[PDB]
Amino acid sequence: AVIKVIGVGGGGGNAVEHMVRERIEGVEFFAVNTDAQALRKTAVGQTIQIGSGITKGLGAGANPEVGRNAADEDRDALRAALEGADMVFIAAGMGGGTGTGAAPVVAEVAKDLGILTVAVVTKPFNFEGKKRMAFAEQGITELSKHVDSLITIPNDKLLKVLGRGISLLDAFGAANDVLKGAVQGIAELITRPGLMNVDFADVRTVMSEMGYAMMGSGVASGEDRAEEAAEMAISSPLLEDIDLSGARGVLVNITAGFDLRLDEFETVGNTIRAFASDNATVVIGTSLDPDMNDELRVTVVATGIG
Amino acid sequence: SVPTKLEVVAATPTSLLISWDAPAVTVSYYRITYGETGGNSPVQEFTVPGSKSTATISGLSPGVDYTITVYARSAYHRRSPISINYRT
Ligand SMILES: Nc1nc2c(ncn2[C@@H]2O[C@H](COP(=O)(O)OP(=O)(O)O)[C@@H](O)[C@H]2O)c(=O)[nH]1
Repeated sequence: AVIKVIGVGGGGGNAVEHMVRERIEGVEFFAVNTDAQALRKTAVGQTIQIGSGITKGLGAGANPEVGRNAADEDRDALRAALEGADMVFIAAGMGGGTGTGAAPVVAEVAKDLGILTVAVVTKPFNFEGKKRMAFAEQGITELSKHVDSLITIPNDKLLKVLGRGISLLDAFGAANDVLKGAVQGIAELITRPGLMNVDFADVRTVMSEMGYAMMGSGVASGEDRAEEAAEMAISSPLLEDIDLSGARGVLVNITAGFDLRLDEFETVGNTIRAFASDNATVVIGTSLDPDMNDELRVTVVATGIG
Repeated sequence: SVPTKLEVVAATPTSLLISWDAPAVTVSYYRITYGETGGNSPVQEFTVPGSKSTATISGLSPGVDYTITVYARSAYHRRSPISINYRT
C-alpha cells in the first residue's frame, strides 16, 4: 500500500515537516503551499507550489478564496504527485488562506482518483479570531464534501492538556503533535502491522465515505497497562464531544511490543465493544513496536459520528 | 524532544539524582532508562509518575558509565527522549 501525506498550507506545512523530522514509518511526505519561501525553508523532500500565477508565489494573504484558486489551477500538478496512492492524509491548520480552500481541492483530485482520502485538520484557538474560527468552520464543510473521513481536532481542546506559563510557540507544537499522532496512529496499522493486523481493505471499509470522525489516544504501563490506556483513550478530551455509542465505525490500534498478552488484547477489545453500538463496524488490531516493553498505546478512531 | 533538559543536580559516589524540566503538555509517566554502555545488560529501566521532575537512581558503581535517557509517555504526542552518559 502506498500512503501519501500532504500538508497543505502554513500550519499544515510545519506539521508534516514535524512528521518528516520525527519521521513517520513507511510513508511519503508532501509539502503544498502558495508561499514559495516556505517550500524552500521546510525540509520535506517533495514540495508542491500551487498558484504560481494568480499569487505570484507570495502566499494567500490569509485569504481562503485565492487558496481554492491557486489549486483549482494545478489540479494536474496535484494529480501528478497523487497518482498511485491508495490512501492520502491531508493535514492542514484550518482558518488561513492556502490551507483552508485548497485542502478541499486536494481532497477531491485525490478522491476523484479513487484514493482513500482522510483529512486531518485543526480548528484554530479561541485566541486567534472570530474570523479564523469562521474561516475554519466554512472550509471544514466544503472539505466535508470531498473526503471519505474528516478528523477535526479543535485546538482549543489542548488548553485542557497545556500547562500555564505556556508559550504560543509551545501551544502550536502541541497541535503539530496531534496532527501527527492522528496520521501515525492509523498509518502504522498498515505499515507496522502486528499479529492481529488490519488490512488496508479493513481500514477502507471503516473509513470510506463516512464523513466526520474523531480520535483519542492513551498510554499506560505495568500490570494494568491495557485497561488504563483504553480508558485514557475513551475519556480523551479530543473524543469527549462525541458519543462513541453512536458511531457507525470504531477503528482501534493497539501499539505494543512482543510482550502483549493475549488477555490484554481481549481486555482492550471487550472494553471498546462495551462503549460501541452493537451495529458499528469495530476493527481492533495491533501494530508492533519492538522498543516497547511493559507499556502500551491504544488509539481509537470513531468514524461517521453524525 | 521531551523532556528538553536533564541534568544531574545532586550526586553521591554510588547514586545520582537527575532533574528534568517541566512539560508544556501533560505526561502520563516517565520511562527512565539506564544500562551498560554497549554491555547488553537488560537495561531494566524504571518508571516515575508524570507529576515528577526528578528521579533517584540508586546502587551505582563509582565507575562504569550508563545510558541515562528519560522517555516522556504522553497521550498527546510521541516525542523523542533526552539523554546523557555518566560514569560518576
Ligand atoms: N499545527 C499547526 N497549526 C498552525 C500553525 N500555524 C498556524 N496554525 C493553525 O493554522 C491556521 C491557519 O494558518 P496558516 O496555515 O498559516 O494559513 P494558510 O497558510 O493560508 O493555510 C491558524 O488559525 C492556526 O490555528 C503551526 O505551525 N502548526
